[PDB]
Amino acid sequence: ASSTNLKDVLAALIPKEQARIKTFRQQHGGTALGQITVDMSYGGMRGMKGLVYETSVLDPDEGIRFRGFSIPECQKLLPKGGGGEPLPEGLFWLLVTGQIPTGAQVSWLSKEWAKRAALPSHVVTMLDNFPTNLHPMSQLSAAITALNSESNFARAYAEGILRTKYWEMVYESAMDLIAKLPCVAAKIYRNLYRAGSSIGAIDSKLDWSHNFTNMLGYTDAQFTELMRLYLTIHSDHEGGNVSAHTSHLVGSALSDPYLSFAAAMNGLAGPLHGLANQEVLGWLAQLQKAAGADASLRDYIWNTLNSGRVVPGYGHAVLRKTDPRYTCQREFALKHLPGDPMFKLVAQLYKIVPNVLLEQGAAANPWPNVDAHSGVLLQYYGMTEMNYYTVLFGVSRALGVLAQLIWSRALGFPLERPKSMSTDGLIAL
Amino acid sequence: ASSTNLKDVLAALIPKEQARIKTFRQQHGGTALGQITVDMSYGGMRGMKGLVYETSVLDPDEGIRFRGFSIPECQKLLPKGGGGEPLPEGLFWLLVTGQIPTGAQVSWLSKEWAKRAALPSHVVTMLDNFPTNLHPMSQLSAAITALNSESNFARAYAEGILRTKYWEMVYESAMDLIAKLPCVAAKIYRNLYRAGSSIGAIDSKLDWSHNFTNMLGYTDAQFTELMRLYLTIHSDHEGGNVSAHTSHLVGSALSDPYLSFAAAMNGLAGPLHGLANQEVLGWLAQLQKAAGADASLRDYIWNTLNSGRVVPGYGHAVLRKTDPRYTCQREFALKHLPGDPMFKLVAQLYKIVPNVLLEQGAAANPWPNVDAHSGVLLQYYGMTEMNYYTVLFGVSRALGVLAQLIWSRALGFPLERPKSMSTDGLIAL
Ligand SMILES: CC(=O)SCCNC(=O)CCNC(=O)[C@H](O)C(C)(C)COP(=O)(O)OP(=O)(O)OC[C@H]1O[C@@H](n2cnc3c(N)ncnc32)[C@H](O)[C@@H]1OP(=O)(O)O
Ligand SMILES: CC(=O)SCCNC(=O)CCNC(=O)[C@H](O)C(C)(C)COP(=O)(O)OP(=O)(O)OC[C@H]1O[C@@H](n2cnc3c(N)ncnc32)[C@H](O)[C@@H]1OP(=O)(O)O
Repeated sequence: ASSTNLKDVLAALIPKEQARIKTFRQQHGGTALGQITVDMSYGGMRGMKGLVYETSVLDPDEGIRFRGFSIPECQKLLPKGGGGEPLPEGLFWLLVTGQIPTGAQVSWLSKEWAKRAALPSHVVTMLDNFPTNLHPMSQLSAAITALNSESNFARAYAEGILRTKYWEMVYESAMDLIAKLPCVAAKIYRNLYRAGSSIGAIDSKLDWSHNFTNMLGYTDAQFTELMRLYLTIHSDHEGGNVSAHTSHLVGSALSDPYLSFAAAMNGLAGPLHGLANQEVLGWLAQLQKAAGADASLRDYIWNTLNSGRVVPGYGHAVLRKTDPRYTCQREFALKHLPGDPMFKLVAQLYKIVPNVLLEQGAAANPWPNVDAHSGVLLQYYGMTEMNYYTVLFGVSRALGVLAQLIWSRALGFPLERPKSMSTDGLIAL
Repeated sequence: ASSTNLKDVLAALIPKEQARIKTFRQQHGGTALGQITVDMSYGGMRGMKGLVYETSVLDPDEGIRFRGFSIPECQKLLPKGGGGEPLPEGLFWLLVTGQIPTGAQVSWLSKEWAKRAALPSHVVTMLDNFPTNLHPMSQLSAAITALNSESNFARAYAEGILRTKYWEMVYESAMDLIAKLPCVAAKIYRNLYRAGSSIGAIDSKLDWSHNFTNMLGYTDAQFTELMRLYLTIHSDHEGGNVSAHTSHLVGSALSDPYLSFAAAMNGLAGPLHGLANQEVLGWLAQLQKAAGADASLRDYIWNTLNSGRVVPGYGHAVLRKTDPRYTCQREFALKHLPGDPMFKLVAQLYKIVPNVLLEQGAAANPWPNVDAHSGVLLQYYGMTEMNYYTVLFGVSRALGVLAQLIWSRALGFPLERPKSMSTDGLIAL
């Protein structure tokens, strides 16, 4: 009988996984995984194997994987609009379930996400009264924290549900959240950049990306394609990155998914993290302000380094090679905007930056990360409001942290609560 | 020459500490601190020595310490109003500097915090338009995220300051934040519980606690005393607790102190964490609803356990004994409200709960934690709005996470970014 239902699929999947994690632990719970050194402690857990996160695993050389699926692989296997880029909808099914979805499954997340899109009056209100000097990420985060009055897990909890059923409310929570995100995001864009206009409504027949672009006001067909790849590739990046790990950390205290995602964005918003999106553009904007020589480009990079700032869009805590997210973007540019000056500028830096970083001898990974290439793609299409870029990153990331949130709760993952130490204490240990 | 200035003290303190952490590492950076097992990974880092945090160290048996200062010790050594409880101001000086302040230093944080108290118009606005079904923690968090437009570190960063000077803007950031907190908190209270009234203004001559109580509208002299202990003992609890660790985690990406503190509250807001404050009261409220026998009390506890819920206010991830925060509160009650029925009820549970928890055989620590005792103290004084309790916890916690934030940045602590793994991956490792 019947038809598509992530939830019913999930219901078959949880017990097996549980069981499977049970014996594993019964047999290796005591196996040492690694060691912890002083340096790791002082170094922000660098190199520490500390979290279990399932939806994605990052390889230091090869880069991110969604099952064991690489970006190029997803590109090939996930369903497309009709027509080149992969639907973030399909990634999502993939992240939750471990399996490649059928277009028919994919069409289901679309409707579903379309059905759930709705904003409460208080939230709209707040967004409309916010000042234009309030950063876009700030507005996004305060808005999602403010949606928690709508929480199905928050409500269920207060009613006293048995802990075995958490995963069920979380899932509603997450589907509703994802569903709402674009409305919230577009409302910010519109208030800040298209004053007096309106987001309009969601069209049950479109895919999530395409309703987002409409609400953002973009008509360019290829722009929609950009959005679909963008939202897909920004999805997830294992659980130790600030944004994901934050969501995991807060979600672990039983704060609802709205509250964990909003904390997550306060993290995405850090310069060292997602804000790099925006930071690259400004730096590029500054560069061009002060078609240059490789050498003048180089004087430029040293000046940043010498000033005790970072070069944005370069380096990575885990990656040891060029981010396949960066390559992916590059290949998109070569097909669609190969003659763009900004693009050409990004291709040029690629030949200098890492060399300069190797020169300085401090960065462990001198290659570009995803942030180095995303904004140029956007700017080309007419979306030149750079302080807004990170919101896009936010909307995508929801796909991964929320898919995992549902698993944490399904698996009964407990309170994230490590032991801390002081310098005196350590010195004495 | 001259007079009091935390900042000038801090300026003398940073280089020494830096230097001191330099050689330490040069000599032990490679020393293994511990090991990581599968179980620890699956278990939310339980038992993992993973963070360096300086302001406070929690001993599993003896409980929290601010330098190496115990709660009873602070009680004795910190300056008081004039007249029994310790000023959260003095704790703060203590947390930042490692030293016991003089009343004259303490009077300085008071004025300082009084000088900096001010709310921007947009923030006030948002608070006034929020719905009454929007949880108090929600409102607090969206409000602090929304204050980030005022960030001195956010502004400085965008201007390109050298990384050596971060600690300086953070400190302004933190002093301004602490300073504002009570205004924000009281404005929420007032809107939600005293509609039509106003917070009134801050009096440069009072201490931080006493201006808070006034803005909250409480006149009881002993209530002020309660507040002063409360805000002091809730200050900090090492860095691995959700709230603190969150702030550390987000702050590590360079998000300003407003954004890190607001993420921190999304964490405090979890039932498993600070919300326990509130959870205890409701549970107590439910209990009394359905002067009882030890036995009926016991049937009551089993019913919670059997229902797959937690008993609130009991248990702890690190503590192995009764929280000295709990004892501290208990001793306050015995002096001031020994005949209170709710209090008597809390004393009774103390004789049953742990026994029942020992019975069940799942909790590692069956003793009460701070959350088990705080609300009864408040309720007694007429502050019976339990969904509000966690805000108080929030305002206090700022004292510790912000004091450490200033050190992280002063010490050049990098990006918190551990390695995650999947079950498949682990299974294969
Ligand atoms: C998408 C994500 O948010 S991740 C990347 C987005 N962020 C950026 O593009 C910002 C620039 N990048 C950086 O700040 C870093 O490369 C990070 C945060 C991505 C990685 O951090 P870490 O693991 O601590 O890097 P790494 O181990 O290479 O640091 C060694 C030294 O090189 C420096 N370094 C690394 N990347 C850079 C860079 N892009 N510009 C200048 N110096 C750099 C580090 O700051 C550090 O200096 P320090 O020892 O005085 O603190
Ligand atoms: C102030 C702070 O926020 S910390 C405490 C505030 N929180 C509370 O009072 C909520 C009740 N407490 C709890 O949920 C826990 O005792 C915590 C979160 C404080 C500690 O968490 P953990 O380190 O994971 O606890 P512990 O190791 O004892 O857990 C072992 C088992 O006992 C259970 N247990 C522990 N405390 C309780 C309690 N208060 N009621 C019922 N069962 C409990 C745990 O949930 C777990 O069950 P599980 O294996 O099916 O998941």
